Amino acid sequence: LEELMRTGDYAQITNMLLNNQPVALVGALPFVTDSSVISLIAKLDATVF
Amino acid sequence: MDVLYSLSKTLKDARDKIVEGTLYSNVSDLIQQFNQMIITMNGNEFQTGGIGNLPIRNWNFDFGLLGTTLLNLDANYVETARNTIDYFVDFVDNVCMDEMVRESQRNGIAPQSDSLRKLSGLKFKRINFDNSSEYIENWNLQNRRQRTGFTFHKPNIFPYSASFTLNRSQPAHDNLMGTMWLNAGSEIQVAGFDYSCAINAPANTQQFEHIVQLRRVLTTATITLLPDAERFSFPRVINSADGATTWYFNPVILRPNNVEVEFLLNGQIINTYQARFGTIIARNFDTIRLSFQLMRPPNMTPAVAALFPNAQPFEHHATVGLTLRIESAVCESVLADASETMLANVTSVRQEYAIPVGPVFPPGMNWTDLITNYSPSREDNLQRVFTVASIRSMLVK
Amino acid sequence: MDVLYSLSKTLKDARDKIVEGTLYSNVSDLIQQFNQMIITMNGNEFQTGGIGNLPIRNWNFDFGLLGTTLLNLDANYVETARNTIDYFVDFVDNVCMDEMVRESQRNGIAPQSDSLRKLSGLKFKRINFDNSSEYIENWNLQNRRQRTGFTFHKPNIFPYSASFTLNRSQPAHDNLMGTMWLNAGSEIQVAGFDYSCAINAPANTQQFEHIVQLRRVLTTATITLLPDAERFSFPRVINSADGATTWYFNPVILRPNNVEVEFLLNGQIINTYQARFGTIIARNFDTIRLSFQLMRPPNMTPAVAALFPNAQPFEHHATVGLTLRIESAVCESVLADASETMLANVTSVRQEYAIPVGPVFPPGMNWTDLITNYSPSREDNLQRVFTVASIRSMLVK
Amino acid sequence: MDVLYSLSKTLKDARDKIVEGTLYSNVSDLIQQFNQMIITMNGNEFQTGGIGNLPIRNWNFDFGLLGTTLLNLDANYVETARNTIDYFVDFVDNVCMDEMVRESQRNGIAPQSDSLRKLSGLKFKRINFDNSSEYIENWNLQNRRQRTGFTFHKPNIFPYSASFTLNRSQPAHDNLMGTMWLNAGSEIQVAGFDYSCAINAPANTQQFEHIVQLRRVLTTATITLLPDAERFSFPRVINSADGATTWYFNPVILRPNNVEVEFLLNGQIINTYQARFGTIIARNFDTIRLSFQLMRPPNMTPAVAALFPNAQPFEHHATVGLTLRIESAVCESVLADASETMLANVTSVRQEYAIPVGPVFPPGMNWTDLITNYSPSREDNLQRVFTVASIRSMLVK
Amino acid sequence: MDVLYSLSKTLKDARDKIVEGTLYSNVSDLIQQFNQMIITMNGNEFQTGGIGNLPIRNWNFDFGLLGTTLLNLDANYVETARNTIDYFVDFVDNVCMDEMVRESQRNGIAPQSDSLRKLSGLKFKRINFDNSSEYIENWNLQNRRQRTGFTFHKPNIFPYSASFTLNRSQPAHDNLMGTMWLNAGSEIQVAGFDYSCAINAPANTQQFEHIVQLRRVLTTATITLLPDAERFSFPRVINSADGATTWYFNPVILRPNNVEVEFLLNGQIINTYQARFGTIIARNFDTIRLSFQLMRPPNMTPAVAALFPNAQPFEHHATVGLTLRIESAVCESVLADASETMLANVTSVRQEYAIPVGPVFPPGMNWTDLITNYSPSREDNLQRVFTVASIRSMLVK
Ligand SMILES: [Zn+2]
Ligand SMILES: [Zn+2]
Repeated sequence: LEELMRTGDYAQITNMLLNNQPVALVGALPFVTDSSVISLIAKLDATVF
Repeated sequence: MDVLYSLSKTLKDARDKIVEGTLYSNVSDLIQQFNQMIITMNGNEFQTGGIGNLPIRNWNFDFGLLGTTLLNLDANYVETARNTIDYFVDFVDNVCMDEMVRESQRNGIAPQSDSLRKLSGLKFKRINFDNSSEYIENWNLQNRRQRTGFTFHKPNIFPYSASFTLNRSQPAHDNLMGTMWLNAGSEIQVAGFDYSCAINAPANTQQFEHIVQLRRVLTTATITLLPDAERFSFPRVINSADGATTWYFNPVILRPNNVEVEFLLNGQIINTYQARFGTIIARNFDTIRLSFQLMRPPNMTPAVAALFPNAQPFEHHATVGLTLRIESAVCESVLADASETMLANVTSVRQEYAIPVGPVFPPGMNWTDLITNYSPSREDNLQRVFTVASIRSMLVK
Repeated sequence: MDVLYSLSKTLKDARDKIVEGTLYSNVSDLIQQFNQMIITMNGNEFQTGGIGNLPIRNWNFDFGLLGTTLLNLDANYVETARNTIDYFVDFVDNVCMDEMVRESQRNGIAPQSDSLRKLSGLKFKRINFDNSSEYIENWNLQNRRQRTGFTFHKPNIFPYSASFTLNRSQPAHDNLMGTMWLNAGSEIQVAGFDYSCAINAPANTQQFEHIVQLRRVLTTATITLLPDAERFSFPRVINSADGATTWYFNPVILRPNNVEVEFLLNGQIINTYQARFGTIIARNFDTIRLSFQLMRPPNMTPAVAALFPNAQPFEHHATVGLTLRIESAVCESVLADASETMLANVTSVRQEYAIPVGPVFPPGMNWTDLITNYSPSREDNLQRVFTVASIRSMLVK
Repeated sequence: MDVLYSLSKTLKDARDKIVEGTLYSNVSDLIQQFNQMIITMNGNEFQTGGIGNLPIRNWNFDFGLLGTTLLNLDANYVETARNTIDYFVDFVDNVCMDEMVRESQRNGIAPQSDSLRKLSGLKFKRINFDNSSEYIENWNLQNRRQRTGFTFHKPNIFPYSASFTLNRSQPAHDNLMGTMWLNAGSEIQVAGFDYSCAINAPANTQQFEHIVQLRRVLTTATITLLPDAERFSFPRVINSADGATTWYFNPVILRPNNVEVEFLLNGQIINTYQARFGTIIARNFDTIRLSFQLMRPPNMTPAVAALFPNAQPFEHHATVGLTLRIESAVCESVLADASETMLANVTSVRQEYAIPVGPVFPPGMNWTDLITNYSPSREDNLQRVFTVASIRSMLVK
Repeated sequence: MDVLYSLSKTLKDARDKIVEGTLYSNVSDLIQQFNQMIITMNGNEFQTGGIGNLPIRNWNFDFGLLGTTLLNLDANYVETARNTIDYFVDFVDNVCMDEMVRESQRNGIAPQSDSLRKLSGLKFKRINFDNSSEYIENWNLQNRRQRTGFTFHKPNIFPYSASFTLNRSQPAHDNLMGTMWLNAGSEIQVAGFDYSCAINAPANTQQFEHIVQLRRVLTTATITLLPDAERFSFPRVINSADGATTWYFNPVILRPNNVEVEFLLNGQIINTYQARFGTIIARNFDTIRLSFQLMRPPNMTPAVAALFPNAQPFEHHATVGLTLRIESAVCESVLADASETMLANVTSVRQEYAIPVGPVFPPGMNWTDLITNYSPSREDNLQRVFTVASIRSMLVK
């Protein structure tokens, strides 16, 4: 991540995300807890991105 | 297919223009092209092998793009790159080889492998570039249809053929008349012999002729034509036509008389040369016809007269000959020649991996057998296979 | 002239780098160059032909241009382009061919055709580009009056010459001494024969010598020198010097004694090799001198002794020989060789279009005749004509 | 070293892509690279020569840059440039030559000259660029240690060797049996002779064999194999093994029986061909073994029967032979061949400047001597020296 | 590879510099390095063995670091450490052994095992350090390209060879002349015998010569040369050359006359010594040539005269000899010698685990067979395998 922001994106990520491909992000980050059983059901974790 | 090409000039114009030293800007137009690739790739998976002693390695992708740290590259930049290229190298090899073995009668002019059938896919076309490699240059022009063309030194157009034809013979083989020859590669040697030295022949002249039909037309051929066939200028003991016995050939050489070489195309004389030895040009032909004569010497010193009596036994056999060599030529079809390694590359990869004989090519990719029955299917497969060998040689020799 | 060149690498580096797919920025530096041309052209009229069986197709100009958008290239982009290139292709062909026939005693080194005389014009100069094609690279360096240079595998420096010289002879031709040879292309074979096997010669040794004068200096030559002349190792019936009769040659071969090869330049020995067979280097020479001897064997087994009596008749003729082949060399003047198609291209275009014999070149562009009298005019015309053939082969083979 | 390379493709891709006309943009990526150089240089001082008849020359630097301004290129721009290039040309020449003579046992690989030892310096590395020149492409890969490779037409792998081996002989040399051959360059000719025509041999067959051990492995070889050894098909008077007398060879040729060619690698058969004449592929080998037989004809016409009596004297000597030519092949080590001028360039520069014999190379860079004892030191020095010759030929031929 | 090295000097310079007491600061620079490792490891699983009697032990990682706090190490600190080292020890052993058997004809110089192929990985190189162990010092320099070099004692360059050559013999073997020798390891003993004591020899002197060709060049050799070959100074009954009978050798020793030892390199004399016994230096050679003579004593006391009659039977056989021993030398290639345990380590591990014969090494790692056909593949594999043995011996003997 650091290596991205501190250097702007080329969308490499944009493409991988778009043709919806398996990918990871390294480093520190926020983080949000949630207890909504339902939530999971509305695959929220697939949003934000 | 064209896809494949790029993948290489990509790497060569890469593993070459990328060194510890050059300024970025000398590769800006290059870096770009490169990355573009990486993207399209990562994700999709590939299978190679699955035949004879050919390993089946599975290739998967996952790579980060390329920095830019201005003002000439720092060593550290290279290594983190070479490490990413060496996966593509060791890859492509395993890719070429896989489609460099499969053959197909019906449509054996197109992709066969589970590796390539996926490359011609559309989502990949986004790569093609710098098509200056003589072979691809010609692959394309062929898909649209037009005057293609290749360059060969000492081309390999003549299937090996070494034989004779006795026009006059008898059981004892003591008074023969005929021709013997060797057609092989780019060379022809032919001798006409007359044991009687034309003693009873009209005008004391015996006519000879040798015709060679090429399996493909050659254009713009530079040819050396010389009198005499050294190969048939020495004493020989030869098997008879029926294999039942052996005859004796004891040549004495005379200059070929009224030499005429014709380079014909579809029965028409395109070039004709009368007694011209040295370098001659044959611009377009599918057949060569060599006509020459043995003329009994009208005046003979005693030593000569003694070789040619009026009656048998004929112990010195009058012989006249010609030697013709195609130094260079252009052919619209791929051929083996004395400089290109294509045939050897294809043949070598198949031999090394114990690839089973297929339905198209003769066992061992035998050149004589191949050129003797150079069918459209063999040519399309040969061209595909030669083009791949040439793509491979840009990186792996 | 230099103009002409561009017109091609323009198209090749074009018909090659423009394919359904590729990223634009690999051609930005290219597209530009291209357009520039179109402009300069549009608004000009041209004429080709008007000689022998050569059409007289006429051409006009008025074309569009090209986008500078699109990250990647869409098929539609190509076709609307290929259609515009195919007019330049079919054009240039008709252009090369037109100036590839006209010869001029005077300034045969300059432009001739109504097509080209207009190209050297100044308003066209705004087009030159990428001159790395071995031939143009050399054209320029020459116009600037400087040291040229070329590459040839098995060059064609020796005009065909096959003859003999009898140093000792008599009417019966039963006790001759002399040499016979074949100089052709890049090869020389020479044999020295002495029917008497040096029986009455001082030190029982007969000296031989063969000198060959090149019409142009060859530098950096890699040469194969081998003992024996296979071509003159077999029985022959030959015409006498005056053509009045025929003599008999019945060779038996001995090793050439005291072999010395000298490569001279303007009378000076530049390289000399004493009995060294195999690969030798001759770095700069205009003459080759081969000296060798026949030495009567001082000790002979009965079978050998029987071949060489003290008195005539001499029935086995002692022969010693040498074979020399120039594998590669550099020449400051264009020459035909065993790999390049230039001579064949020029000769072929002239033959196909029934071009009449002109004032400079021998009938049929005959190589032997050309190299035998390689005048400055023939060389300047040959170079112009070879350079054009090479420009043409970048697009049309 | 890699340094050196650039200095050239710099100039070529320069003296070529820069002329009265063209748009800036097609060289923008080029101009830059160029300047970068000038800078690094200016101030630094050099020295070349000082060995044998080699001129010692000192050079300094202090030059202007380039108008990265203008759109087009006006004549005036060129001239003010060519004048600056012609100092680098005449320079590099004097540079190559200087390091193209020094040899060294220990580190025969690395640089030698006071000119180059300063180039490998770090502050100069700021210059590498476009390494598609077949030779550099291979120099690098050799440092990183990996499978390299080169392309050769009629290669030069066989040191000259012309001899014989008498397997059965006697003082009179009237009933011999053995083989004679010529190994040279890329060709082998070998003949097996039996004066008795296998009259007392088991199955009336005499076996022959010829083994040739290459000093380096050849891969992907395209080979021509033909029956008969023309070189040993004519009458000869030869010196005896001990040099005390001479014997007579009077051959009559029969077809070689049970021909088997084996291309071995470390004692293992990699390729084997049984009686296959024409074009064959040997994919990886360090040894060639040719086995062939003379089989007494079971059926003979009178003329033939007369040549082969049951008792001596044996006057016609039965001979069978083979001819093998390596048209092309790949070698991991540099070698001389029939097309490349490297050996000739190195040998020529040394000869022209009267360079004294050194500790590594044989006198005169003699190829036979070199390949016969092709030590690691000779190969490393040869490669360094060949790579430099190739860098030089990009500018000076 | 280099990776592997560290893993050890890590442990040695560890299991050595860590003892109950030592003041911390002797290891600060050490502790660090250590930890760094642990990190890189933990989390990656490993696999070894899988052939013959080689167990397939599996491994895992998850270890606490090492409190760099304390000023003086307390016993408790050690034990909690030794327990963590003993997993790496018992590990590395199982690692070395695994790659100390696998062999490859092609790239038999690089890593093979599923254990090591993963070590050369990039994420691991974060470890390398302190490469002073003679062997690694040399591994690198070789991977980098330069004059390597190892140190020996009574090296093992001569494959065992014990034989004779009879230059004059007859069925009864009662008047022989020839040489017999023993070449083995670093020693050569050769004797020249003449049953006739040069009675009929020119100048009453019989010349002898013994040539030994090394498979690798030895440099900086300290050699002992002594007159006489004790091994061939006693009575023997020997088998005849054809094995059909036995001959009697009854030597009487005389001083070798005109002794000349030449140490040649590629046919050139590098060092020559005339009759110099004791210690001599041969600085660079690939061949040793020993020439010596037997000179019949011109003056003989009765007792001596009685041994050498003018006529047979010859009952006392005059013999002269030499003994040469290479005490120490340097070789650019690994070799077995009289001090290093490498060959024995490799051979022993393979024997203990019943490792099957592979494609590279001779059965049992037989030294004579190995050095006799010391191919590049055997040398690369031997060096890899010797370097690993040396890494192992730093911890396990
Ligand atoms: Zn050739
Ligand atoms: Zn000791």
